[PDB]
Amino acid sequence: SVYSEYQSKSGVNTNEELAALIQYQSSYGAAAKIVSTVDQMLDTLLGLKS
Amino acid sequence: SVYSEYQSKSGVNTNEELAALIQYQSSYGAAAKIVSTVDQMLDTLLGLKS
Amino acid sequence: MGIFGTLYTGVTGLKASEVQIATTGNNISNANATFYTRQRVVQTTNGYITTGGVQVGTGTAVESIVRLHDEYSYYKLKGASNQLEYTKYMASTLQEIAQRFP
Amino acid sequence: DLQNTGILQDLENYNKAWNDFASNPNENATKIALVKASQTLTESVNNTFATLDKIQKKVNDDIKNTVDEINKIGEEIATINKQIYGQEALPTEHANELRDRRDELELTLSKLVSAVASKNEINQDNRLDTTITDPGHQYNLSIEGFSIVDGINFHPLKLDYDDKNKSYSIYYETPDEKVRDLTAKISGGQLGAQLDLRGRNYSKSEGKYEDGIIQGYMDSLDTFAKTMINETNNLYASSAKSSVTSDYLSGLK
Amino acid sequence: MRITNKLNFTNSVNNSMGGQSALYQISQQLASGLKIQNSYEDASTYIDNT
Amino acid sequence: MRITNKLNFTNSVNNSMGGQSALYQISQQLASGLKIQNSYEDASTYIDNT
Amino acid sequence: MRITNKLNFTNSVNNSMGGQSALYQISQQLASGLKIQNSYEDASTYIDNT
Amino acid sequence: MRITNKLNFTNSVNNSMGGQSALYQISQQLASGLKIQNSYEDASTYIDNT
Amino acid sequence: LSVNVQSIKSNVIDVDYGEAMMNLMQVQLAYQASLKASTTISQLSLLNYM
Repeated sequence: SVYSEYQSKSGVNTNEELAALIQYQSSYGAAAKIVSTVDQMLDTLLGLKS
Repeated sequence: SVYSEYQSKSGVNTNEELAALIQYQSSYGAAAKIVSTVDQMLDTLLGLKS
Repeated sequence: MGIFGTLYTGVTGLKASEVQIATTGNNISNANATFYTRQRVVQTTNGYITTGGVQVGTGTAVESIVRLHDEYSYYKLKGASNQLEYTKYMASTLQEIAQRFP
Repeated sequence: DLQNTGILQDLENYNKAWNDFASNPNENATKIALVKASQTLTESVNNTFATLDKIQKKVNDDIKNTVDEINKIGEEIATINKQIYGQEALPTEHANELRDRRDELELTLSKLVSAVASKNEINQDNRLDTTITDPGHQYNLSIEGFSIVDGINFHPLKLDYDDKNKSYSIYYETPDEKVRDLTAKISGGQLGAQLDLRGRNYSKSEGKYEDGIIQGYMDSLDTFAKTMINETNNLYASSAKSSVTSDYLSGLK
Repeated sequence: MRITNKLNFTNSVNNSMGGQSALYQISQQLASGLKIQNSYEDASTYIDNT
Repeated sequence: MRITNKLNFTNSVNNSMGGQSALYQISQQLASGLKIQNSYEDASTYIDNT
Repeated sequence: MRITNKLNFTNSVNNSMGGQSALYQISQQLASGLKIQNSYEDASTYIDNT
Repeated sequence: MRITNKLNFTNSVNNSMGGQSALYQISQQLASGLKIQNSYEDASTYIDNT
Repeated sequence: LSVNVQSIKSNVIDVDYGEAMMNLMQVQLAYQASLKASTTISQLSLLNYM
């Protein structure tokens, strides 16, 4: 029983690991796109005065 | 009779739901391609502006 | 809708798909919610254009989620659930009695 | 309906005892069990009536439930038209869609029954702004032999079940040096269904909504009950008693 | 598909169990060779017997 | 055709729903082993057999 | 919904964890071969059992 | 849930061993044909009947 | 008399393994579907980021 209750919430569970694994990957991607989108402004910014 | 009365008109069942999602997938995907197309129009606009 | 106008509108349609998807996934989760009903969503549209004849309005927008059925059908069967308790408990009771002096 | 669905076997149960009680005319145990079983059989008749009676009741209730559900639909639909309009004319693009969902509501009237409205020629361009947006030419509606229905509103139709005897009753009123009631030749897919089945005219004299398809079935049900009521009365009347003293019956000079 | 239906095929196995036992009593009747074995099973057979 | 397109998916469901009901309807015979199990199916055969 | 989409990647697991509990919850009933094993699965039965 | 994963299958095996041995034991009591087989099982029976 | 209560006692607690096994299938099949449905959504979440 005292086993079971640590087991109830303690270490590793596939869908938990899988879900966050996907999420950050998506998060890592959303950031990459927008940051490159920032980069495109550097160009626009420079162009403003270029 | 009453025993029956929780799984054909109103209270929870599978086959109805599993199919319904598919249309949203298609509609979702169609919308996804649609907006990405708009990006091209934004591009054309910027180009003419230049 | 404008240029930006068309831009969100298509987005909102995709967002509505998400909402439709969200509802369905819950219903999928509700598959064993043995006390759950049908809640489903609606849609609407926004903006204006002009040539005579009618009223005008355009775009995409979401509208609330609702449920309704034969409410009393539940009442109908609830009355039955009452007396099933009445009989089943009695039936078990008599079998107990019968066992006393078989 | 299946073998042993109570009533069928109950008569046999009723007669199974007569075989033994005929075999043993002094065994009160048969009488005791038989009397109860038959009493249960009578309950089933009591229950079956209450089952059907109650179904017919809710069916009757469905008219009030129905009436209510659709009257709001009645005003809701007419209200929708209001929105179409104005003290001036408008642009063609969207009320087109406004109609359609409001149109399937007219289909709901078909669902229930049916109703129709006129469509014809108008113009919707200003050049001086002295203009209107308007229902009638494109919507004024008729129903079930009556034909006055408003472009924009619901109108004073009602049902109420008295206060003493307290049973249903329906009414209408009108302005044009004429005031008569609601009940047209009403029918419909649902609307006729409810009317047809429940009992459609009302014989206050009978205290009865006379005809009914369900109601007639109950009348036939009782047509069964009374007949067999007499016959076992006949046969049990054949039994011997030290006194006979009648039921107490009206007008019986 | 959510008020009348999906439950009943859940019943059928339950009902199958109802027959499953019912068969067993019948087997007991055949194994015993006796009409009935408890009070509520036939009053006549009881009255006749008793 | 076109607005059939979104309703067409629904018919596929409607077609799917029919088989779901159809297979269930067969199940009545599977549980019962009888031609039919309820009155509305054929009044006469019940009637006559009674 | 906007942030809910963050919660939803959890809700996927959250809904999953419900079934995760159930399957095992059955398993101990399978392993126990009993309707119930806890006092609070059905006390009325449990008190009756005792 | 989580380290429940890590042992629940292990626990099932643990559960299986106990049941396996118990059944395997009763197989022994059958093979011997005695209600018990050793002192530590029901001493009074073992000693008194000895 | 003891035999009567012995069975009765069991029946109060008795679990039908076949019935429960099917009920496991009911949830077990469903849980599979919801799992994929969750996956489908997860993929749907990622792909649109084009």
